[PDB]
Amino acid sequence: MSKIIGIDLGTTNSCVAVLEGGEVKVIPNPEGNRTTPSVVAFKNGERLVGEVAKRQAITNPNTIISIKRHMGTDYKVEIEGKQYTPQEISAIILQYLKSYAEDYLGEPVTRAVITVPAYFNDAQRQATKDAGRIAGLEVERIINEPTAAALAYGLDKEEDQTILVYDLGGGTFDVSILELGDGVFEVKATAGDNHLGGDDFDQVIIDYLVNQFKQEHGIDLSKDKMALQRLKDAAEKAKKELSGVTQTQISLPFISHLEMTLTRAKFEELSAHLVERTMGPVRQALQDAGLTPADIDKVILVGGSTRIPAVQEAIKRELGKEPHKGVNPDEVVAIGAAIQGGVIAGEVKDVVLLDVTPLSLGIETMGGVFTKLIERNTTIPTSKSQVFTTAADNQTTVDIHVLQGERPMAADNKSLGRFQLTGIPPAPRGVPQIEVTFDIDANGIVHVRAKDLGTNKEQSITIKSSSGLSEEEIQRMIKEAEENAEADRKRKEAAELRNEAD
Amino acid sequence: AEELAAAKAQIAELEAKLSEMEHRYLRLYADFENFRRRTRQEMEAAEKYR
Amino acid sequence: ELAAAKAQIAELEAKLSEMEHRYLRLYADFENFRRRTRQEMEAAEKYR
Repeated sequence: MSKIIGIDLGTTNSCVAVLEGGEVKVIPNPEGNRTTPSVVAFKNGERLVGEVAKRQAITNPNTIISIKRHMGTDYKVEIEGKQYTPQEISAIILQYLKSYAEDYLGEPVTRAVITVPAYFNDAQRQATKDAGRIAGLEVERIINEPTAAALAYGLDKEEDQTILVYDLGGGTFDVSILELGDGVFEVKATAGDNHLGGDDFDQVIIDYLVNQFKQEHGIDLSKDKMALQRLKDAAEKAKKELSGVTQTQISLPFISHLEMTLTRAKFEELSAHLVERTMGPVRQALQDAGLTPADIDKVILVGGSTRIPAVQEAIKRELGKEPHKGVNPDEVVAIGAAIQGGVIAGEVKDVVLLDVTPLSLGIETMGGVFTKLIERNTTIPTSKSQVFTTAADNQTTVDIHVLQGERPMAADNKSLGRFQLTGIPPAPRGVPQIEVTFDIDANGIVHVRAKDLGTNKEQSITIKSSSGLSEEEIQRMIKEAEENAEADRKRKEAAELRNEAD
Repeated sequence: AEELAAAKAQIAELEAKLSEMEHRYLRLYADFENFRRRTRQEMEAAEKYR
Repeated sequence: ELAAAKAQIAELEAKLSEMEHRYLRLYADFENFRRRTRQEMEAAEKYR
């Protein structure tokens, strides 16, 4: 069949994502971009879309810029050769997103699902399923951005609860307060700002910057756009640094040159003003629902520019606790769209347990030198097989001794099995083949086979405990291999290839 | 009479669960079997562009 | 027919065990790929 593919459009924030196996996945675009964005164009006989449409936008008649404002509206653009509607333009947004998810996977997604606003209603949120199928990719449902990343993470193990989201758009802010219906999502409250965000942040950097340069040399900045580009970029840098890092600087030099030591608390007192343009939307929610800041079970951080400690130092002292950061917020809508995408048309209830292997398992070479087949950490329902040969010419029989641990030595390891095998045909050493499939089930009793080839006479063993014991005892040994740190001196028996006599 | 009915009753529930069984049951396959091909180009992309 | 109903019932429960197994070995192999690949691309981009 087909997997149900996420596509969010966030008006300058947009993604089409998927799920392969047991791990949630954020697709790559045709551009080197982890995500290519929402706006486009046209020309004679040939369309141009994305980050490739958008810089032919200040250079050519056709650019559409953040059409989110016209979804569910009677808005009609007059454009060359036919006027156009939000639907037919978005049909191409997702026609291009279709070819791109296709040129990534190869296993097509016809069925797909969308990320809309929590505020939207019968008019526009229908416009989503509709234009969703305009490009050709059917919609099996339409999520809302907020209930979406809520279920990217997911709330349904847990109990009847309450929450408020954080949407940070591309220069838009939002938050939507939600509750649990013990399996049901209904978004309760809505708030935010029409223009506020990351680019604005970059422009407070560019602003105090340019103003300070007119403060020194008297010479003004904004007249110059490779300089100002230089600004946007380097200032974006200093930004996300101030987020993570404790100190900064910016090397912008050979300007025309500004080399500054970029500060954090100056950028903070720079930015600590619009953090209360948020507390407004937030508490306006707190009243739209009626329940105080103290009424909620969990709350979250979303968006692109949300990665700085500004809002989070405004919150830890606002609502009492820390946010769930367990995402990579930037794309966090996309994957969310497909979570249930694969909860519907696909996999059901999931243990995903005994996904790890106690130790590296191997056996008795050259009088005890221990070689691994199984490593540690390995998903348990598996088996690996290897074939040795003759110790010495005419081995009439071969005993098998297997170890568990790391240290490449015999009693420097745990004796696991000892059992033997006889009747081998007499003949030069190294030649005859004996196989051992370590056959490891899921449940923990391990089977292990050794059998000649030319014989097809076979002895195997079914062990019992494999462990029988506790965590500390093992990890004390996992420690022990490290602790020894070169008992590797047994390369001494590695030169015992003296065994070769010729 | 009613003694007859539980036959395709149980049978029903069973193949019924089965359908899904099958589906999901090769889902994993098809996908992993895709991204082996994925990483299969990923060495090709790191061969120049890394 | 009569208990051949029960017979197929058996067949299918059996393919339940059989099936789930067929899966968990899958989960095994899938999740397992990662250690390897991660380290493979490690060595890919240290040099070159």
